[PDB]
Formats: sequence, structure tokens, C-alpha cells
Amino acid sequence: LEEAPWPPPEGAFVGFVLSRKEPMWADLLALAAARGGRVHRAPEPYKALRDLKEARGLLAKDLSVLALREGLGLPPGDDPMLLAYLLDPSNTTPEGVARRYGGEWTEEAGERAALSERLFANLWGRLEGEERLLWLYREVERPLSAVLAHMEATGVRLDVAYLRALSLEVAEEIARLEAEVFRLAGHPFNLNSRDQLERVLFDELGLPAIGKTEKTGKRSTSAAVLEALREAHPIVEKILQYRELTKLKSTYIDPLPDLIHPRTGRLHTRFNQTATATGRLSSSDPNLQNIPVRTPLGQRIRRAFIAEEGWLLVALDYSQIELRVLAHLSGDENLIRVFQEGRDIHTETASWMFGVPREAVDPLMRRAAKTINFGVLYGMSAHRLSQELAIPYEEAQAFIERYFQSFPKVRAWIEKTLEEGRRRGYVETLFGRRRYVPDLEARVKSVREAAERMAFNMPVQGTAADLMKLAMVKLFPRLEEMGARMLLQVHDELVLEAPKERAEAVARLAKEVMEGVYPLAVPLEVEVGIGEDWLSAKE
DNA sequence: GACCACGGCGCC
DNA sequence: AAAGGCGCCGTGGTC
Ligand SMILES: Nc1ncnc2c1ncn2[C@H]1C[C@H](O)[C@@H](COP(=O)(O)OP(=O)(O)OP(=O)(O)O)O1
Ligand SMILES: [Mg+2]
Ligand SMILES: [Mg+2]
Repeated sequence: LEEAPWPPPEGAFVGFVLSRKEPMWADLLALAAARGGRVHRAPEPYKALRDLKEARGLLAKDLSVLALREGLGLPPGDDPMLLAYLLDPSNTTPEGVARRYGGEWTEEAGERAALSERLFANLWGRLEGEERLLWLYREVERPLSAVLAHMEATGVRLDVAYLRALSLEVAEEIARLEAEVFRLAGHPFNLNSRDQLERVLFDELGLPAIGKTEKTGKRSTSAAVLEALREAHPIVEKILQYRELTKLKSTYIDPLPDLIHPRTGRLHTRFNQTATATGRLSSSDPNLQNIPVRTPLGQRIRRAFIAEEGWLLVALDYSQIELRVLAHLSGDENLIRVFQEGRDIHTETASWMFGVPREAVDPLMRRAAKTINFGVLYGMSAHRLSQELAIPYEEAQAFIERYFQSFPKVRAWIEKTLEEGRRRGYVETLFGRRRYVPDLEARVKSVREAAERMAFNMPVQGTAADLMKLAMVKLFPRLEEMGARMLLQVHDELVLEAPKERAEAVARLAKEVMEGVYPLAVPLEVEVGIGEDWLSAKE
């Protein structure tokens, strides 16, 4: 491959080396580009960044985020990772993709640029005549990479001093709990070691082991086990409380304040575009899609995510999105009329679980009801239904005679979905995103049945993901116009930041864009709230 | 220091 | 522990 002096012509493919994976923290070690049988290697990569008009190549978005960090608008364009991921969503890393589609992912920018060029050639050919995947690439994934780059580079503000104070308070409560556990154990041990805990609970104390761990067959110490032991010894309660606190402390309270960026004063996640089997995004480095919210301490942590001075957070959450998608994908009339009319199913379940009027339902009672209706839907055991409801098997089985009894075409839809996955080797979303599920004709029931659950979940979860992504693509230019920002995506929700004076307008526009993204046989409802913090913006 | 598997658990 | 999708923790082990 011919070496030519740096600058490349327009439309060249880029290769780059980062000192580390996170583009907001990374030093740009090298930059190169490829076109027309020439490779161009940058003498000094930061300065060489100014010459490009767009990031075109493997991991295009990551380079674009680093460009934005440096005050440059270098939007991501074609990325062979996105083409390969649409073909087969197990194409998630560039190591894998290079080997599969015609090269080797090295640690050299020039080779990486050449690799991008020839991988795009090959992958663009594989998507010839794959009209619906091409639509997803042009209308969702490629434009979405730009949106996510802005989200990544913008970050979210975090109340740091508040989290530091919270840390010292939770440290004292943890100390209280561990001292009481050690007394009840009759000795101190490492309470964070589940192996040590196993021996204390089941050998030294006499408590009955319920279940076993999956890979190594040890006696389980999980919450589900411990809940069934909640009055068989006073120690179990303390352990459950200790687990809650140390999880939140070790994962959220302590690490997040140390991740504030020195230039932005904000906390920056990565939104991974080729990481799931269904077409959802993921978030990492720090994961901001699992910030807690259920428990009171969880809520305290969520209040730490705050609007910039003079701005408000706007949180928009789709209501019962997968259930509405199912009504559409299947065509079940009784499910369609429930949404056409305007009933609630999470609240319907909660008021019958807890045995209270509907007016007496609240947020945390609906939390319980989400394990039940989703859980039950995607192939839950009658037996486990009994456990989390905490009732007999006779009442848990008859619920899956009622949750299903009314809806003939859901069953027919699952079965149709499974038979097509067996035939074609893949299942698909409403827009034709594929997941290959090979184990549907496996000869071992438990493997076959796990594969089935995965297979009929994907059109549902994947369609909801497609809708949210499309909604993000259309919403983004409208917010830039209003001087507003998109901060986070959490599967079925978005969090925006709007100047105080334009917040209510932003809220109304965003809602309307999300409700009418792609009309279905049933309406999409979005709940919206505005606030100084992430918690209060939903309440 | 790094990587990994595992159990465990946060969110959707 | 009991018939969906993730990423990150501490442990325990390894190199
Ligand atoms: N426990 C779960 N198991 C499987 N899927 C889940 C679970 N919790 C949530 N999801 C999926 C299904 C939801 O439609 C989707 C979005 O989550 P979420 O907002 O919490 O519930 P929801 O959209 O159905 O109700 P709502 O928004 O009205 O409170 O993610
Ligand atoms: Mg939600
Ligand atoms: Mg695991």
C-alpha cells in the first residue's frame, strides 16, 4: 500500500490509536487515513484532526467524541462495525469483525485505516439487496452515531460534594450492620466473600440451603435465597441490608465522584452501539443506564444527577412500550383495545397483588408489578411466580391461565416467530433487525427452551429499541435548534437538559416527537417531567 | 500491574 | 435458587 504525505482527500477512511478505550479520557497516539490505494500517516495526530471533514471508519464515533472534546465538529459517518452488526448482532468487536470480513485489527493506525477501507468494501457488498437492513443503516444507525457522540461529549452534571458526604454516612451504617452480623456469626469474617458467607450460614449456623450456583454448584447466598430465610435467623436481614448498602457504595457513591472530567466538570459515559443481541444500546465506563432508583438510598443517589445552573432536566419515559409493541406485532384485538381505550396493566396487576384500590397504588407498588407482567410474559416458571408473589403454586399457575387466556393471537405470534426462527435461522424486529438464534432445534430441552425465550423476546425488545433510536434521530436536530441537549438514554427513556426558559417547550416537543415516531395499531404514551435533578424530574 | 470466571445485583 | 437484555462490584485465582 503506497505511502503518501498527510493530508488525505475528502472521504478517506480513518484509522486511529487511543491510549485507552474511553475517548473522553484518551490521548490520541496516532491518526491515519486511506483512499485510492494510498495510506496517509499524520505527523502529529491532534493537529492532523483539523484536516478531516468527517470520521469515516471502524469506531468512527469514538474518534468523533474525542474531536468534540477538543472543540472540533468532526461528525461520524460510515462505520463497518455498524454494517457488520446489522448483518449479525454477534458482530460486536473489531477483532471479530476484521477476521470475519477480511483482515486483522492491529495497534497501528495506518493498517487500521486500510482495514476500515477494505472492510467497508466487503461489508457494503454483503448488504447489497438487504433493503431493510440498509434502511436501518441509513435511517437509524449511521445518523444515531452522531447523536450519541454529542451525548457522550456533553456528559451530565453530578452533585459531587453531596455524594462525598453521602459516602461518610453510608460508611457508618455499613459499620453498624457488619458488627451485628459478626456478633451473630460468633466471629468476624469477610462478609463480602460469598464463600465465607456460605460456610457461616449453612455449616456453622444450621440454616437450610435452598439453591445452588449455576457454574460451580456452591450453596447460593443470593437475595432470593436470603428472602426465603428472612425469619429463620436474625442475621439474614442484616446481611440483606449490608448487601444493599455496600453494592450502592462500591458501585455508585464512591466511584462516580472520581470520574468528573477536568475540562467539562461533567461525568461522561459511552453509549455502545454494537453491544447487544437485540439492538438496544448499552452504556459503560461508567454505566449510566443502571443508576439506582427503587430503594430510598437508591433515590438519594439519583438526586445527585443535576441540571447545569440555569437549566432543567427533562425526563421522558415511554409507557408500557414492549406491551404496546406486542399488541402491534401480534395483532391481538383485546390487547389493542386496552391501549386504544387507555387502561394501565402495571397498576392493574399491583392493585390485585397487594390487594388495594387503584388510587392506593404508588411508584414502588408498580416496581413489583413489572417483574410479574414481563416475567410471566417471557416464559417464567409457575414455580418462581409462586415465590416472588409469595403464594401457592395453585394460584401462580392459574395466573398464566388468565394472563394468556384472553389473547389468542399472542400465542399464535410466539409460535409463528419460533417456527420462522427454526426455518430461517433468525428472528426479526418490525424493521427487520435480525438476531440469529441457532439453538432452536437443539436436542436438549432446557437449551432449546432458553433459546426460544431469547428468540421471541427479541422482536419485542428490539422493536422498542428501534423506535427509541429512531425517536432519538428525529429529536436531535430539533433540540440543537432550541439550544437544548440530549443527555442520556435508558432503553425506554430519555433525559434532556434545557435552558430554564425553554424547558416546558422542549418537554412538549420531545413528548410529541416520541409519541409519533412511527405510528402503530396502538398509541404510544410518554410520561414527561421537568426538574433540577433526575429523581424529581420524574415526580 | 493485568486478565479472567463467578456470584451477585443494579437498571430497563 | 426456581422454564429477556445489559455492565460492574469484590473475591479468588492466575500470570
Ligand atoms: N423486569 C423486567 N424484565 C424484562 N423486561 C423489563 C423488565 N423491566 C423493564 N423491562 C423492559 C420492558 C419495558 O416495556 C421496557 C421499559 O421499561 P419500564 O419503563 O421500566 O417499564 P414500562 O415502559 O413497560 O412501564 P412504564 O414506563 O409505564 O412505567 O423495558
Ligand atoms: Mg423507564
Ligand atoms: Mg456474568
